[PDB]
Amino acid sequence: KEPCPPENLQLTPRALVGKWYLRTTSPDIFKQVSNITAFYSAHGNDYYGTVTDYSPEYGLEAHRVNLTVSGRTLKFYMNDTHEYDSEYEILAVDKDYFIFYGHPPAAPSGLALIHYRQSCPKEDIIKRVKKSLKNVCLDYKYFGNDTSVHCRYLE
Ligand SMILES: *[C@@H]1O[C@H](CO)[C@@H](O)[C@H](O)[C@H]1NC(C)=O
Ligand SMILES: *[C@@H]1O[C@H](CO)[C@@H](O)[C@H](O)[C@H]1NC(C)=O
Ligand SMILES: *[C@@H]1O[C@H](CO)[C@@H](O)[C@H](O)[C@H]1NC(C)=O
Ligand SMILES: [Zn+2]
Ligand SMILES: [Zn+2]
Ligand SMILES: [Zn+2]
Repeated sequence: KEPCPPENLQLTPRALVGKWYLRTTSPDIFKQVSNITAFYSAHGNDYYGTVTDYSPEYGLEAHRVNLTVSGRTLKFYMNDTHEYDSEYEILAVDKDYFIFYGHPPAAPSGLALIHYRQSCPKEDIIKRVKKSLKNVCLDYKYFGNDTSVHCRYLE
């Protein structure tokens, strides 16, 4: 129902800018959605962006999203479904990845989402991810990966 964050961590400006691949989550949401790709342009400490994401039934759908940042959390809102909307606590930041925990409609119990800079990361990265997850009461064990985009290091 809850992890154990860094004592602060906070964030940094323009840190979530650019393009990320959401390939690992706990719980695994990858039966429902797949090939999640997300581009972020930074309006100050906030950001707007688009989240492209293939469903089983329907095609490659995008979503308009805005992140209203405020310390070590942010309000994720998407103008479309309003289903993954929630305050999200940043749990780790890095060059190649960042991790967020939150309690959307979809996973009120709690949802952890790992974004990656590259669609298939090298094993170096995955290990730092491992580290970060442990540092905050979590493990790759309970994290499901998006197989729909093969990556050997996410197996
Ligand atoms: C994932 O999206 C990218 C967007 O260009 C595309 O190249 C790739 O083939 C996609 N695969 C899907 C929709 O599963
Ligand atoms: C994000 O979108 C919501 C949608 O209602 C809005 O209330 C909020 O002020 C927006 N923040 C911006 C524009 O960064
Ligand atoms: C996700 O990938 C990691 C390796 O990167 C692995 O340890 C983990 O068990 C995988 N989870 C599933 C269920 O795919
Ligand atoms: Zn919580
Ligand atoms: Zn979608
Ligand atoms: Zn493989």
